[PDB]
Amino acid sequence: DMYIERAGDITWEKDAEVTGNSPRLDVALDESGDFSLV
Amino acid sequence: ETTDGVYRVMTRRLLGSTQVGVGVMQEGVFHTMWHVTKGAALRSGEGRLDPYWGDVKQDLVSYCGPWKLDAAWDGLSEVQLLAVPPGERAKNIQTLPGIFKTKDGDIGAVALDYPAGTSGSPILDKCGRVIGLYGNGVVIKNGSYVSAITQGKRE
Ligand SMILES: OCn1cnc2ccccc21
Repeated sequence: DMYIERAGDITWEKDAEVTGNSPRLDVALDESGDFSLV
Repeated sequence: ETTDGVYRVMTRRLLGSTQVGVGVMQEGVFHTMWHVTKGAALRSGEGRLDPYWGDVKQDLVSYCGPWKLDAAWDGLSEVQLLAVPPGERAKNIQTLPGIFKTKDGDIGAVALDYPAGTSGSPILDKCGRVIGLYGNGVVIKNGSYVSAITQGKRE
């Protein structure tokens, strides 16, 4: 059995760390819901 | 409890307490990704949450009601991933989404890597609306992980 417990509020933080790039990827989505690269 | 917010999804079929995923509670409905729970019912203290809608191809599932989250990324602004890593505190990460280019159109994508138990963490716009869930994506050349911004359809 699975259960849930609260982890925080849904809110934007102004002092948040900024990281991560913004790649353009050609992908395909199959019937099972898995993405794959083209 | 049905309080709005972000929640961990835990199990005990394995060793100790294990976090399989994350979800958001809004308007009495719990939203997570399908691969996290596989449509199984959930426990909330003394109460119980049963699946209401789900789709394996979208990799989304909702509990107690229909999908409520309908905000969309504008395609321009940066967003924040409210990551809930297993065993660690919730932490916001701001980032500029990339693009998943498919035959059916384009969807935003976030290039942030976290343990798989973070699947279901919400992605927010600057107004604080949930524009999608994190945890269904690909692995690119370098070996890092890029997740789509997976959003459902209200009504
Ligand atoms: O960041 C969520 N996530 C879901 N599946 C993953 C696989 C590898 C790294 C991260 C993953």
